[PDB]
Amino acid sequence: QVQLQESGPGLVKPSETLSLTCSVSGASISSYYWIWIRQPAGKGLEWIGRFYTSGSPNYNPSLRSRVTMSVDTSKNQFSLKLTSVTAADTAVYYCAREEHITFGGVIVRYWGQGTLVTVSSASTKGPSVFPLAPSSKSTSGGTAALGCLVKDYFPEPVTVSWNSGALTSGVHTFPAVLQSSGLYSLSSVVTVPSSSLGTQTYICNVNHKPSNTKVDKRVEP
Amino acid sequence: DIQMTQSPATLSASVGDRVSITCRASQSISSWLAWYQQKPGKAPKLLIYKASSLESGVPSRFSGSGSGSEFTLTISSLQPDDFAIYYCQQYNSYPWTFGQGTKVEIKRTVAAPSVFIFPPSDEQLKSGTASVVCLLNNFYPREAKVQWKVDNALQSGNSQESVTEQDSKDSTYSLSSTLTLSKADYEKHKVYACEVTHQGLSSPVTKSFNRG
Amino acid sequence: LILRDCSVAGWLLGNPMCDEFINVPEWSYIVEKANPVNDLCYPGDFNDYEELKHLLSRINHFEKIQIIPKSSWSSHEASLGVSSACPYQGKSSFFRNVVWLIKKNSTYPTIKRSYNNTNQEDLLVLWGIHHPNDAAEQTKLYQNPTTYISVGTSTLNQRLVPRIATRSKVNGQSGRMEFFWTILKPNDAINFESNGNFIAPEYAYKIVKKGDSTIMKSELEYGNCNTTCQTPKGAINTSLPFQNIH
Amino acid sequence: YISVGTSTLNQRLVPRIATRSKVNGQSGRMEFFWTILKPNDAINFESNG
Ligand SMILES: *[C@@H]1O[C@H](CO)[C@@H](O[C@H]2O[C@H](CO)[C@@H](O[C@@H]3O[C@H](CO)[C@@H](O)[C@H](O)[C@@H]3O)[C@H](O)[C@H]2NC(C)=O)[C@H](O)[C@H]1NC(C)=O
Ligand SMILES: *[C@@H]1O[C@H](CO)[C@@H](O[C@H]2O[C@H](CO)[C@@H](O[C@@H]3O[C@H](CO)[C@@H](O)[C@H](O)[C@@H]3O)[C@H](O)[C@H]2NC(C)=O)[C@H](O)[C@H]1NC(C)=O
Repeated sequence: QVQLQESGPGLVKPSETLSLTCSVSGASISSYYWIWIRQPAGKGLEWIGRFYTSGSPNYNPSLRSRVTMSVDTSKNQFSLKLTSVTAADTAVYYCAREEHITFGGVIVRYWGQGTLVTVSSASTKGPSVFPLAPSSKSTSGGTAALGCLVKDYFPEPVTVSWNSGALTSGVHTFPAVLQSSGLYSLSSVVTVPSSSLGTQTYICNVNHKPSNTKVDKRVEP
Repeated sequence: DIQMTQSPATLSASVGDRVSITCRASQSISSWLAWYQQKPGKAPKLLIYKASSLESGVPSRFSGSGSGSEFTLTISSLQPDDFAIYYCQQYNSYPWTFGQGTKVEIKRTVAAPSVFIFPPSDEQLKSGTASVVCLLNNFYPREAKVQWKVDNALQSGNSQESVTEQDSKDSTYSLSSTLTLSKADYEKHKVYACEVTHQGLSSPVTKSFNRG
Repeated sequence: LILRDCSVAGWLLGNPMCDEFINVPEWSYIVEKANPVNDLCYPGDFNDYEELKHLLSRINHFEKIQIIPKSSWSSHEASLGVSSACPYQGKSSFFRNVVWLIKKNSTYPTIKRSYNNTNQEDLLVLWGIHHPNDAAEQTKLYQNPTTYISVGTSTLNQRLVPRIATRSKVNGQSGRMEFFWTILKPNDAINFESNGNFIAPEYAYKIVKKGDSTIMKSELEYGNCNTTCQTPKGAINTSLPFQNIH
Repeated sequence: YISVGTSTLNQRLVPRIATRSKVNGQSGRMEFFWTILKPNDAINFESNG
């Protein structure tokens, strides 16, 4: 049961540096190699580098000049530092565990979740959550839809969960749309039995990590 | 240093078909290739190592073959949860490299959407803007057209659509068409309507609300 | 009577699970198990639960009146408040005997409905109180806050007030529901007057037979023969004067 | 009025205004109540006076 999780600012002024920290639970960072990998937009994966507390590291030659990777045995922290970030360096970043040798060689079974680093001079702006009430009047057979619109947010990473993880079936959390303002807007929708509208309530937990906003809003007819 | 070229970077097959994805290499990798399944918005999940060794917990239907310069990932009975981008990797020599990935999608029975309209939120209205939303839910032919009629006045501008990726269970899609207007907020107009046009519908389905 | 994995409370309150016990046979020596799987689905407790159990020791058969008002009554409330808990074979449902009363058009007018069986047998009327987690929740179900529930019978009159407070999540719901019961005599009446938070009943039980029974708890399952002796451990055959079995 | 609101016990109490015998120079009395609050259990006090 090894767990990897990344922490990242979301925004890095261009021509400056990128600092990322992958915290590891369930393994001593002293006794494993660790990997940083990059994924811009929907494009392919790019392996950034490898490091080991007691072993010389190897970094991808495209990024070598800018990459430095360190380890903090006290807090089990795997670090990534990208000097002189360009616009191209805007990407999702993943940390992973380089397993010990097997008769299958070096394998990576354990991955992080990924943090999206955008590279902009723009300013962190928090979302605005507004409900999408159900038109109970609509016959719509026996089904009815609920929503939580999330508008005017500038760091793209935005997470939406319904009823604190209790609602998972029927949820369609749409992809971001970049508006003319330069700000993003998500819609999250849930199809529901029309019957359960009266007795059960419906809530949205929306957590814009870069702005540290966590607006939870109710959807009442 | 060593490139990894995959094929075809776009597939589509109904459930049960065999699928096979080829991955070629600038140099010989002997058997140091690995295959990954990246689902929508998730980390890659390692499918195959040593170019043939299935990792534990991967279904019997995945199978990797090849040595040297050409390699093949094969799915025996493509299932709905297999919708994903599939990648390929050299752990032969550094720097490590990946393929461009191939997106395996799923052909399905045609599904008619279910349409919903959402009027703008009063709180937003107080802020000084307004948004109406058409929700098209669970349709297979991703291709559909949604029109915005404002008292029978089509208005292409002030509208943005976004699409879900394929569901793992249904392999269906959903659309959100967001009409964003605030000229007199949405005053000067009594009715709003979505004209939704799709193959699963004999004649276009409009839905409409006249609140404001 | 076999109760498989249903509590007595569930069998009497009509829990969607084990609704296989609605056509009660005319005979009943309680075979209940300790900690049944399907009990009071929607988190709650039964007032004077063991007293009811003791009366059941005498009772041997029941008859659902199916006359207590009805779900059709929809004058002031909505008869459509099924819960995401109490799943019927995996389908969200609620106790059939009691009813999830809920405000109608953003308005929950106090209902002074009342019933007197005038039948020849006694009654086992059942009702409940919903203790919500938020006042907002209370308003969503009953726009009236700080509600009251008045039970007016010939012998017992108790006014009850719901305790609005978030508790632990059970079956996805931290709200609780108290279940009350009373024995309505033939020609005895019961008046219900509720501000809000009322779970009125729709069925009750006519005491068909009050013979001799017990609530022996036995994790054993039925096995088909028939003696003049029964114990939660088993059934005796020879007839000596004393017993060290149970 | 004095309202004690816990997860298990809710009791509303009203003071009995009445002169009694003088004890320690005071005929007023004070009732003392107690409850066991579980970890993660709450107690709401609402008092008129
Ligand atoms: C329905 O509930 C009544 C509520 O108390 C309950 O009380 C009844 O008590 C007896 C039982 O029927 C009735 O006495 C009546 O006497 C007249 C003689 O003038 C007869 O003609 C009549 O048939 C009846 O026996 C009470 O009048 C009645 N109380 C009421 C209605 O105020 C009863 O169980 C039941 N009501 C009736 C009429 O059966
Ligand atoms: C202070 O008093 C609360 C009053 O009931 C009491 O209830 C709490 O119950 C648990 C215990 O912490 C909380 O559950 C939470 O679950 C979220 C997951 O989304 C966690 O992030 C969070 O840390 C917590 O474990 C309830 O939320 C909470 N009830 C409330 C506050 O309504 C608790 O004893 C205590 N509150 C907390 C937050 O500890």
